[PDB]
Amino acid sequence: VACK
Amino acid sequence: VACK
Amino acid sequence: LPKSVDWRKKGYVTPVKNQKQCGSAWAFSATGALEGQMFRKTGKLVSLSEQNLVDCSRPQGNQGCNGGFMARAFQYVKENGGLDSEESYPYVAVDEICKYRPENSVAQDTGFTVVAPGKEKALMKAVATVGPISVAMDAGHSSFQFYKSGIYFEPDCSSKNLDHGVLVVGYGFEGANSQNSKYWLVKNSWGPEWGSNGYVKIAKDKNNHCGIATAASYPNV
Amino acid sequence: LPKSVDWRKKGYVTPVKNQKQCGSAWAFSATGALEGQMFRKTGKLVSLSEQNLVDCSRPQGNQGCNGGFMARAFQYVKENGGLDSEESYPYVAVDEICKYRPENSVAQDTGFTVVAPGKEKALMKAVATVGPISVAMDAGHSSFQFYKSGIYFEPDCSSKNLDHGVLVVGYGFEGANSQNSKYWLVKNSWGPEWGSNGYVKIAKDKNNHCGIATAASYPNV
Ligand SMILES: [Cl-]
Ligand SMILES: [Cl-]
Repeated sequence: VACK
Repeated sequence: VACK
Repeated sequence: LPKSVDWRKKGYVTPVKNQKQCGSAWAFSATGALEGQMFRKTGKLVSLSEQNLVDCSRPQGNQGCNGGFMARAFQYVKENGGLDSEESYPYVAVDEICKYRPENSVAQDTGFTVVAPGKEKALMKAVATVGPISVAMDAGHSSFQFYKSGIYFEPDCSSKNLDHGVLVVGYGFEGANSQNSKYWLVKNSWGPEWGSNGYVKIAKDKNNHCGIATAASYPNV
Repeated sequence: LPKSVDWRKKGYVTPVKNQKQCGSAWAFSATGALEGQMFRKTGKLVSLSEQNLVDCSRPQGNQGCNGGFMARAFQYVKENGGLDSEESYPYVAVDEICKYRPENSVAQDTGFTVVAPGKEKALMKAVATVGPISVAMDAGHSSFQFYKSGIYFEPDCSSKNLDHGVLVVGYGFEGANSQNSKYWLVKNSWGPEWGSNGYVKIAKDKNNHCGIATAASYPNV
C-alpha cells in the first residue's frame, strides 16, 4: 500500500 | 521576589 | 491567517501514541484528524481506535500493518457508519479479526476534504481554519529516526514519494519575524519518547519539504 | 500508591512553554497546575495566559518578570474571578499593563491547597491523586542549566533556599526495581530544547532534593  |  | 497555530493548546489533540512494530501510521494519522474534528463538533476529546481501522478497512483498500492511506480510512468510517473508541477497541499492533461494534461508536464522518496537492499555503489555511490535518511525508531517513529538536530539514527528502502518515497540529516560527525559520508542528505515532515529546518541527515554506503538503486531507464531520 | 505516574499520558499537560528572558517561572508553574485541574473538571485541555498573571497580579504581591509565587497567582485568579486563555492574552516575556477581559476567561479557582511542607510522601500522594503539582526548587546551579538526561542530583542543592517554580507531572523509577533510582517527573518552562525535551527527572526520596517538596501547592477548582 503506501503510508506505513 | 521569590521564584523566577 | 494567524502567525502561528497550535491546536494542542486548545484541547483538540490526544496524547502521543505508539504504533510499535506495525505499519499503521496511516491509521494514527486518521484517528488524530478525526479526534480533532469530533472535538470541534462536540467539545469532547475522545481517543479513537486505530485497531478498528487496521482490522476492518481492507475493503476500502487498506492493508493493516502492511500499510494504508488516511483517505481510505475516512472512506471506511463513512461507509461503515462509525468508528469505535480506543478504549473499547484497543490497539495491539497486529492484524486481527474485525470486531467493529456499533454500540461503541463515538465518531462519524461523511467523507473527507483534500488540500490542493503541493500547496503549502492551502495547507496553512486548512490548519488555521479547520484543526489538525492528516498528511503524508517522506520519513525514510536516519535523521528522522534520530530527530530530537529544532527544525527538521533533510536534503535527501522527497516531496513526491512518501512513506509515512502523520498529523499537522499547527505551525509557527522561530524568532521574532513571523517569516524566516517557519515550521510545521507535526504529531508522530512513535511514542512520546521519540523526537520532541513525540513531535517534530518540519521546515515550512521551503518547497514542500518532505512532501508535507503533497497528500493532505481531513474528515468531514 | 502507584509505583509511577505520568499525567502527560492522561491529557492533563499542555506543551512545553518558554518564559524567555523574564523571571516568570512562577506564572508557568501556576498555569501548569491550573491547566491540569481545569482539565480534570471539564475534560478540556486549554492553555492559560502566563502574561495575564505577569501583568495583573501585582496587587497580590507578585512582581512580574522580577519573580513571584504560585500561591499568589492562584489568589489572583480567585480575587479576579477568572484567568484568560493564552490564545486571547499572548505571552511576550516582558512586564506590561494589565489587559484582562472576563469574556476571555477560561479558568477559575477558589483558592489553593498546600502540600505538607518538606514531606515527599505527602507530595507523592498529591501527585498520584490530584494531578500536576506546582513546586519550587533550587535551580541555581550550572548542572541544572546544562542538564540533558538521567536523574538529576546536585550535591550542592538546597532544600530551603529556592529560586525557580516548576511543575511535577509525575514520578517513577529507573531500572527494574520500583524502590531504586526514583525520580520526580518535572516540566520546566525553558522551552523544549532545554533538558530532556523540556523536562527533567529530579532525584526522589533523597531527602527532599533541591526542595521539590518544600513549597508545593495546587489550585482548588
Ligand atoms: Cl491519504
Ligand atoms: Cl508559591
